Amino acid sequence: FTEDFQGLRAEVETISKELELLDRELCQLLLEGLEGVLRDQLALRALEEALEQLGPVEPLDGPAGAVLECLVLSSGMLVPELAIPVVYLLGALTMLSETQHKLLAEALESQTLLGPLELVGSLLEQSAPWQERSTMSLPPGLLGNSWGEGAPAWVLLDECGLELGEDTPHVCWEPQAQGRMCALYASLALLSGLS
Amino acid sequence: GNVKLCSLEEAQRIWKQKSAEIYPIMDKSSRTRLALIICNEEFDSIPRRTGAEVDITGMTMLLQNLGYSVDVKKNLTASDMTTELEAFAHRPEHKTSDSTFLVFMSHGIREGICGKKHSEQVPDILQLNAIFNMLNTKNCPSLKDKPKVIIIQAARGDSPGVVWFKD
Amino acid sequence: AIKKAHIEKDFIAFCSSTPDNVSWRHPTMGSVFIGRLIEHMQEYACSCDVEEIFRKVRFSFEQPDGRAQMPTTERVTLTRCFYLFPGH
Repeated sequence: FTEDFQGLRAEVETISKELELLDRELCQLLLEGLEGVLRDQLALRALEEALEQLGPVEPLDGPAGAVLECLVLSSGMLVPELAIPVVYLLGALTMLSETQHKLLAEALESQTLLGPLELVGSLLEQSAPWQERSTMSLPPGLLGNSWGEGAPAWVLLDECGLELGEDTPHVCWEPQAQGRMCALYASLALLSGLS
Repeated sequence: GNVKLCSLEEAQRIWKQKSAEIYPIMDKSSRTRLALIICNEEFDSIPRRTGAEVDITGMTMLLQNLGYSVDVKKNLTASDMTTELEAFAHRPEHKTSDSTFLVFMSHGIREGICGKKHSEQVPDILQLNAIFNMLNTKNCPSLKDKPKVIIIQAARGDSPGVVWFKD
Repeated sequence: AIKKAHIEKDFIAFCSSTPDNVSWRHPTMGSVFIGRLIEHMQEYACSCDVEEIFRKVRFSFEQPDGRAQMPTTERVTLTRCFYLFPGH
């Protein structure tokens, strides 16, 4: 496809559009599982090794088993119609730091995904092309009350590679933050579709 | 009450004749059935349904005599009825129920059911399949394998629906 | 343990009239469709299933009197017979 943000948006939403095969009951169970997985460095690696991008997977313990018990048949066989959307989510979580993983668990818990979901989305579309350093500035329409040092929307962008500012042009886009910003948007977009 | 209740002699007779082809009825001592009635009476640009209150009382009494808790919402738009339907689709008491009844009473055209803000220029229509996929197994797993009776009182066109033939 | 299931089944719709035709109501005694439905439901819910009760309501409208209306059963995905058990 395209290397733009609209080419990433179509790449991501094709994983969400057919994720409607997940029921409302399973969506909240997968959400309660991914919340505990994002709080454990070990459970995320244990879950990712179990999925492994044929054979039945053994049941796990803790939050890792909570997610895996939402994606297997009675015999333990992985359903490829639903396991691949999840392994695309984890493929976007390996590119994120553990600090961002915890702040996603706070967003999943207090129902605050839509806060920085569009903020990252608007920053990824106005920063085209990704190959150049550009001095941007978020509008007051995207938050502006939460903004500040140590804020959830601040730490999620600082851990990507962006040099943030409280005043002036608030955000400075660096091309090295491209990989983590696309993964941070993919994580927030897929989790919002599951919500 | 007004419903001629089924005798236990006959209730046993029907379940004995075709047990594997009847939806299982839960016990009255612990079931929590639900029924939703959405009736739009007065409209902002369409003639008011004069006398639509007797239909609300009649259906509510009928559903209560069958063992259903009736929730009635009046005068809503196509988007306002969607908020009350999805809130009705993940109610907690549906997992301890065995059936449900949905009654829709408003104006309507060939497309679907009209809302409060419905006009000729700007529609306000809640189509039929919008109601169906909103309480399907996906958005409402608590009613999987359970009867979902939807009753619709609304016009569907403008023709009288008659034809004259030789007698 | 996750199983596969049909996206929608066990549905049944009972419309007020046939397509392209109008329903009919009375400001004093309510609608003719709502009134006739309550009569048969209060009468045949102890012996007939819902799909057969709706068929009996259509039978009472076989003779067009006044504003002819013919109720229609649409989008039937009932796998079993829905028997209401009044009193149980």
